Amino acid sequence: ASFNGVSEAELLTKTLPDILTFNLDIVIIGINPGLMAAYKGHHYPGPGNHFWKCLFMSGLSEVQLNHMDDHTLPGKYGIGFTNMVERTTPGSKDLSSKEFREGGRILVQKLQKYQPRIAVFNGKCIYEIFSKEVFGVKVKNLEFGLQPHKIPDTETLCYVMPSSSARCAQFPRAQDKVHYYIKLKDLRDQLKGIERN
DNA sequence: CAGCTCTGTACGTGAGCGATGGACAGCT
DNA sequence: AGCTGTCCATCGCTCAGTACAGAGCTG
Repeated sequence: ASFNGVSEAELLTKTLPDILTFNLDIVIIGINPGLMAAYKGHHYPGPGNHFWKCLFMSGLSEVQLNHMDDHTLPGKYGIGFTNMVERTTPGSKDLSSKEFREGGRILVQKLQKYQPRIAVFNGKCIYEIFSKEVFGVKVKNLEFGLQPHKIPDTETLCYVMPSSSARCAQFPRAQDKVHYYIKLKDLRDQLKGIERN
């Protein structure tokens, strides 16, 4: 057993803390914590989750880091972490529409506070909700990548990637997502360039 | 009719489980 | 040789959002 004696009942109670400082370039917004993230106490520990593998392959990290290194990310790589929903659940379909919209009001508050250069939505499902709830925009055909709206009252961009979770069959391997991480690396460097003029 | 929303369903990989068995050393 | 246990290789299996069709619903 992956959860070494510790019950699923006990994991559902545990929350995953945010890694948020000011002056960040990137803020990874997950859907909500998973059983292993609530257990481990770190962001994306799932041996199957592609976050860390994609982070290295994209060149956003010098070496292959893991969930334990997540707290070193702001000072070294300019990366922070949060989730659309604080509550722990086994999957993303466990969460109600009210729960998600509660989370979006909370998220835009954390985002207006910390003002990162790029608010990275690790998942499309979560930016669909956030777009409608926050910008009043329900585009019929939503795309990945840089979105046309900024976080209200900020200069924070909204960039979307398929969930790093290995649950979506549409992007089955991590190699199938490294592209959105490479573009994310390019967007950052463009801003960390346009600012230096 | 035509364009919605919403719900139900089905979809690829690879990591890690437990169960199974073969290799193999120790001892009589 | 005969018997026995451990260990490890390997197998089947499970499990970590997104896209879409089609049913109700509404102009």
